[PDB]
Amino acid sequence: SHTDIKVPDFSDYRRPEVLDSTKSSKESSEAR
Amino acid sequence: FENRVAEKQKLFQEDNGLPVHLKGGATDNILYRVTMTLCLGGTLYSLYCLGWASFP
Amino acid sequence: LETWNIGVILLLTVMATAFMGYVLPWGQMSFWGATVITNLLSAIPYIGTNLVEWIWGGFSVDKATLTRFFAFHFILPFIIMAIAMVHLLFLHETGSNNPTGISSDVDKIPFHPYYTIKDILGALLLILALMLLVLFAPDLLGDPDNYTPANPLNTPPHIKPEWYFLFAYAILRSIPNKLGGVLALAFSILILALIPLLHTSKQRSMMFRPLSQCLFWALVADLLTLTWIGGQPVEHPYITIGQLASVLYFLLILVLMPTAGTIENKLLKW
Amino acid sequence: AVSASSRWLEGIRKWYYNAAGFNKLGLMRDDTIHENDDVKEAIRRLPENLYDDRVFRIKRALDLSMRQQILPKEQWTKYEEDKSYLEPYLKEVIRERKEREEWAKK
Amino acid sequence: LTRFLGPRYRQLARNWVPTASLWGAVGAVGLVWATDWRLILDW
Amino acid sequence: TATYAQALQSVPETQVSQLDNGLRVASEQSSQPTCTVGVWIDAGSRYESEKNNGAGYFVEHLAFKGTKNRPGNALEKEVESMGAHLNAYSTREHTAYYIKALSKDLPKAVELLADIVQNCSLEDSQIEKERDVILQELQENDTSMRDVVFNYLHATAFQGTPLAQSVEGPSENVRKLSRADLTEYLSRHYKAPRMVLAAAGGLEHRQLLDLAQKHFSGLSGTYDEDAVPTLSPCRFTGSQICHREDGLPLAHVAIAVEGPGWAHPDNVALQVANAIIGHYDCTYGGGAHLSSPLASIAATNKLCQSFQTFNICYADTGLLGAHFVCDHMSIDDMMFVLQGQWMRLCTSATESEVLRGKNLLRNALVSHLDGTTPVCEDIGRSLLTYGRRIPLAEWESRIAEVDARVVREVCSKYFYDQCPAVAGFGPIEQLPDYNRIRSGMFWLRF
Amino acid sequence: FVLQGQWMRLCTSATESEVLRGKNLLRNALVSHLDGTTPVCEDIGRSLLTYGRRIPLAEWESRIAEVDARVVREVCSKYFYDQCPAVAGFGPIEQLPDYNRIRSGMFWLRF
Amino acid sequence: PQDLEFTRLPNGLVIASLENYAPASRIGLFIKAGSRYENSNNLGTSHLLRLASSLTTKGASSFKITRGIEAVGGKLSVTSTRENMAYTVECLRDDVDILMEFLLNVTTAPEFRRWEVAALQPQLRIDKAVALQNPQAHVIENLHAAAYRNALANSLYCPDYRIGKVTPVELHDYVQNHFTSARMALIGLGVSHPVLKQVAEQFLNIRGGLGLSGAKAKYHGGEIREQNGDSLVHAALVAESAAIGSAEANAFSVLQHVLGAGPHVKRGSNATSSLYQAVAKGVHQPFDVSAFNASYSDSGLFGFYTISQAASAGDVIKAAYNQVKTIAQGNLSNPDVQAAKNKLKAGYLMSVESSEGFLDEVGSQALAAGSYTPPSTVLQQIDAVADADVINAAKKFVSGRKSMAASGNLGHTPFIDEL
Amino acid sequence: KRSVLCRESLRGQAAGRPLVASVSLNVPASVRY
Amino acid sequence: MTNIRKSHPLMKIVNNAFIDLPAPSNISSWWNFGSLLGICLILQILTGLFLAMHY
Amino acid sequence: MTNIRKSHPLMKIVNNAFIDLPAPSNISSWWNFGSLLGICLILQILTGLFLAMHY
Ligand code: HEM
Ligand code: HEM
Repeated sequence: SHTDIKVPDFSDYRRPEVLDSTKSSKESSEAR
Repeated sequence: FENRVAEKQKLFQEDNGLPVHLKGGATDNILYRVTMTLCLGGTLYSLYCLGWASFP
Repeated sequence: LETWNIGVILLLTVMATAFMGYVLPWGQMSFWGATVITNLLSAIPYIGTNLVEWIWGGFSVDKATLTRFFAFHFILPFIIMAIAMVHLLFLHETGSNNPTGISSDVDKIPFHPYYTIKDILGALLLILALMLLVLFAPDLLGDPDNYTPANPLNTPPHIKPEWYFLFAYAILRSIPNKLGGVLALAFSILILALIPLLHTSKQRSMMFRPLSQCLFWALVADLLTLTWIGGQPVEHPYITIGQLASVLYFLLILVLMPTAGTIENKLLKW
Repeated sequence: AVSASSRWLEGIRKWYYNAAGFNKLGLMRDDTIHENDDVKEAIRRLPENLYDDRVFRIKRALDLSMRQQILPKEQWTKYEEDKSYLEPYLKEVIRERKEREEWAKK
Repeated sequence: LTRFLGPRYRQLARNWVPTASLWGAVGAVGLVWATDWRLILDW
Repeated sequence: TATYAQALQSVPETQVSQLDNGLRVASEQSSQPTCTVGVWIDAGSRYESEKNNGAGYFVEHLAFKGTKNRPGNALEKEVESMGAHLNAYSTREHTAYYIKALSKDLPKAVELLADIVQNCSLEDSQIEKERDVILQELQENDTSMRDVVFNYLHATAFQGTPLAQSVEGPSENVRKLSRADLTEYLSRHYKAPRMVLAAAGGLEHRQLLDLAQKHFSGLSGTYDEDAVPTLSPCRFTGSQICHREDGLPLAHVAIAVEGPGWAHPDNVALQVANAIIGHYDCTYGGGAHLSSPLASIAATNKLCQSFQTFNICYADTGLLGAHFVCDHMSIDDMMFVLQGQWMRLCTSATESEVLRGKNLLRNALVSHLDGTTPVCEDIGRSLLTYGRRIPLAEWESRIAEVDARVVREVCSKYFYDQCPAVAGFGPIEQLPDYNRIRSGMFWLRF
Repeated sequence: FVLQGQWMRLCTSATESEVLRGKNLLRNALVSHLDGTTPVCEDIGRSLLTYGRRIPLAEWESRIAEVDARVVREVCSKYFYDQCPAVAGFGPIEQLPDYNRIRSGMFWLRF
Repeated sequence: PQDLEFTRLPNGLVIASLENYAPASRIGLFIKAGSRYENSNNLGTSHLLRLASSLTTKGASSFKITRGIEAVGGKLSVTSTRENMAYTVECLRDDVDILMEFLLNVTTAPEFRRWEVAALQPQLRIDKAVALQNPQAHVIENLHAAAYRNALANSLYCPDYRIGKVTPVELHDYVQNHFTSARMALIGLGVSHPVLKQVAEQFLNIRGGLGLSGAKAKYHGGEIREQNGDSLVHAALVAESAAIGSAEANAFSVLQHVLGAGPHVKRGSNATSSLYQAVAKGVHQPFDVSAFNASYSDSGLFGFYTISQAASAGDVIKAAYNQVKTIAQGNLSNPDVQAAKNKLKAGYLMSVESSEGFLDEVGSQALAAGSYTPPSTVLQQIDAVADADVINAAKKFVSGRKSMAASGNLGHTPFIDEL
Repeated sequence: KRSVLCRESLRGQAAGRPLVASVSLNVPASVRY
Repeated sequence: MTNIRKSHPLMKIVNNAFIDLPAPSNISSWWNFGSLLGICLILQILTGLFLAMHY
Repeated sequence: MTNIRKSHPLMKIVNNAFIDLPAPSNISSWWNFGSLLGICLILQILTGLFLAMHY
């Protein structure tokens, strides 16, 4: 149930700074 | 009367890494900034007056 | 407190209303009364002067001012009704205090059964007074006899506000300085909102405290005394009196009563 | 140094109570207090006897007020009988709150 | 009155001045547009 | 006589030591009866790929059910008859297996542990027996709002990252999971340097270092490559996940703002901050008089059932916030007080308030360390987390630098104008709209 | 509110249906009580000091039979309409209606 | 470095101390009032007492108390036992003094004010509700009231009907009779004994004999059964154990462990647990069983605990019995007793490997014995148990008045005559 | 409430000195054996 | 509730501050000035609107 | 509650019909006419009072 549920891909919806899968959003997040 | 120098000694000896002119609280801080503000402003105002008086 | 602060606003709003309506008819008393009150605002040092001129819509009180008062007189009362209801709202959250000064929760009554007749009866007497006045002595209470169309060079040497505003005019007179008089005029009325903070006794009810019952009455009679001054030539006799009445009023409110409170509390051992 | 003045004050205090409505009413002096947040808590702290008493007293009192009738001369509250029963309770409530402020302050 | 005053409170006051200080500046700006001082305009 | 400070400096220092392969040895001595020896491996959930999302967690069910040396129930029998306890815990960053045991039992203790880590006899039967069990645990974890919600938090503040996966892992990855896959997992991540062999109590470091035997050393490039995949940043996302079930009696809400890695000066100052807000339950004896407002309000107004602030610390990520359970009709009021407590904290902290939290910290951080098991986990985990230091006496110092202005400026980085991570398992009908919780993190009014 | 309401409705708005059902209820009430020896004995004893020496049992049905919705309406309005109540409570009576409210409930302007 | 240091005073209150190395010190005054000290008319009073620790007292107002400990980051925990009532107090080395003065007010100067005690009341329900969430508590409670008649049969939580009825003179009385000198034992984990004593001497001298509550013990076999709607069923089967700190007892403990099934391995199944094996074989897939062992001053309770599903209740329940009968028939090999023993020994040591643990252990001993028995000695005693001894004890459960408590769907739960 | 379906739950009570010891504290609260 | 006119309409409930409200027993004649206060506000208004119908 | 500005003043609570109230999600642009309707009444009003300041 809860374990099965997982977030829908937000890459298209998501901002460019947070778009990357393997890197930090902290040093990219503030500008957004 | 009172006699609570002992409380203040402790307050001021407290190792908070603060300079004596601030070691005493928040008021120390406002007093400081007020003083500093008035001085700088005044100094600015004085320079204006001199620039003004330099001319005929 | 919250109910008190609305009241106060109420009081002052009506006060504005009454001041502009009386000017609508544009008669000698009205004409001048507006000038001298409005101008009394020009006491303020930096702005005043500019500001008196904005309120008037020009340099004097010609048409421009006259239509303004008509519009604000009209719209104040509607705004005030909203206030009244807001006032009622707050009061409904703690109910009506009593002569004893203690909670009555242990004694509570139907408002419908009892207080609807009381209120209707109250009306009955209220109307009575309003028709008694209006039918038998229409002008009696309306001091001003100036049914004279306003002539801007002409002046009734005896210029004064109505009975409601009579106290305000008197307060201004006791101070030599203009500005000092405007502050003290505002403080007359505006001093109301202090009284909460002034309260010193443990009995919110004056009912059990003689001494305040005496100074309460005196203030009322000082208030009557002041109203009298209002229709008085501004000469020595009245000046000297008003001045001590204006100090008495602020003493009664600011200093006497509050102390009396304490005293009574201490005599009761409270 | 109060022997004569205070003595007059003691006599005066009885007069003050007599002057005060509560003694005339027959209700206790303690009961008369402006019901605010501290009184309120004190109030709540009262025993059934003390506390139900204050309810009847005020009941009997607001009844009289409603009818504009005074109680008989024989049944009135005498100054010499100053039950300051709220006082004890009321003090602490304040005491607690004054502290609270001290702890909050520092 | 007395209860409000405290040794502890100072940080809030300091913080308030900036927000308060920032707020104060806005009024001058707000007043100035309405006021239209020639000197203010000159500034 | 003796005074806090003194005691502090007098505490037995931790000895960190290394084997040839990187096996880390630590230990704190007391010459006491019981001992808790432990192997704190640091290959967690966050290294798992979508498939092996629950890999590690699966290994943990097999850890104690056989070694090629010690078959079917030979591990348990051994532990038991000694009177030793054996526990396995797994995190999103750290797997760990430890033994509690008489100090004289190190000999066969440390052997066992070592054995466990390396040889795990895992037959098809045990794999298919564990599956069923896991699938049944999963079902039972769905019965816990707090666990359901905290997972959610992670998933939404980590949306689009390896870190957002349940440690329990995906339902069907348990079904599917290839038997070959647990091997590669272990093989690639159990290779020290990762691992640390820690211990506390009555032992002599010398012997623990001497006593420890490494079955194998993961020099491996894959072992490095496997590590290499690990340690990448996980994108921070402020989203909410709202799973409403009016069927349930209460409401669980976990609200978070992303935070610092494991090591950071800001990271102790935070703690001191949460000391202040605190944590609260239906059964706290202080209720109305408790010195943290959320608690007092809560206590006073029957606002909530239980609430705790947390600081979840990961290498590249951190979850910060609190968590409150509260009736359907009180979700918003507790949100309001909480967030309110945050903002008040980064603008109006007072030295008094930060000094009380400070001291709370010390205690929380000394008292935890009471007992052998405790110390061992601090030493083990401390080494993969913070590296090979044992900041224990430093703490008081660092904790000491705390100032009301320090606390204020550090709190403002993380909470103020930042975008929250909120998840709930309704009655969430009254849960604040994301924008409302957002504007809660800046101060116009309220 | 509901009760007094019921009263009023009764003396202005009774419908034959409604009265006919109550009618029948009465019969039963009045027959079933008389089941058993004790019950019959009390009716007979008490009946004699009450109603004098009659035993109106079979009459009843007749009397009960004369019942009409108009009969019931006129008979109820003698005793409940415009008449002053006798009200006692044993509080929480804090919400119990003011005597004048109860009173005005016995006549129909509105409510 | 320095070992503890007991000291019985003229009053009869014990006190110990261990200046440890580490930063955290913890006092804890253990008063001898358990639940067993209330009567039919006084039940539920300790409970409320336990929850009323932060109320105003003679020298410190509920506000100062709470805010004060918060000030410094301290914790105040009261531990209540059917026999005892530990009042714990943690804090930082430097702050013991501020804290101690708190512990002393709370315990010797309580002022239960009608208004304060009254607002608590409702807390009792909230507390009872949260602890009755674990079947273990209601069953385990049901057990004690079935198995006893009078004293230990009293439960730790206040009876539903009593809640609001807990009156302030009740609290005052309970403190007065039970919170006294002879029944007390101070215990410090980071304090000076010299300074501890002084304080003890100054603040803990109050008179009060035992049993003004009605002390006495007695065992009575009985069964309390609570029907539910829950799939799972829990039941306890228990016979008069041996008493506290006596040989028989000790034997029981060792026996307990030969069957005792408290997993020592996460996700791991016991190979060692006989009960589990035997039960297991005759039982279904999902089931949980554990041995139970309780020991008090004047009586004990030994036997097991089961968690089966509706239809399996009996099968498991008997299964477990049968196996414990085996040991009573004599069937028990040396190899298993020694394992047991070592299991026990390891446990007791880990029990005391923590401050909190140690502090409890010590106080505990001070209320029973009157002094601190060191670990080693402890360890020796447990070892002295004979392989036979164990059997013999076991013989006693099978041949000792039964007393059971269960919860859930009881279609398939054996009664007394069933087994 | 926590589901007790599998072989995992063994809970049974029996300690050395303490037996069924209930503790109530402001900081914390619980039930042991 | 059913057919309790007052709380049926929500609006009409708001009017039960007049009818059902807790009002103290004892109460000098002084308090009638609240009500009259409103009375006057309503009279001025009706009057005003007619005068301002020919002013 | 303590210091929850909104419910503190009773008056201020009444205003939380704007801020906290349940609002449907889906909702055409058409609804914005209610609010707009009220902006229009306020506009008209201020304007009117200034016009009727010189009419
Ligand atoms: C537009 C003028 C006003 C109207 C129509 C009005 C009306 C009312 C009415 C009908 C009542 C209830 C009965 C009573 O206590 O007399 C009342 C009570 C009250 N009014 Fe006014 N009022 C007005 C002005 C004011 C002013 C100017 C203030 C104070 C600044 C005020 C403060 C109060 C207070 C404090 C009470 C409650 C007293 C109590 O019963 O304890 N009122 N008002
Ligand atoms: C309590 C609020 C109000 C008060 C105190 C008040 C008072 C007055 C007074 C004192 C006058 C001067 C009349 C004279 O002596 O000749 C007046 C005139 C006037 N008022 Fe009112 N008024 C109020 C509300 C209103 C309202 C609501 C309206 C319109 C709806 C209105 C319309 C007028 C008009 C048209 C006149 C001018 C003609 C005349 O003298 O009668 N007033 N008002």
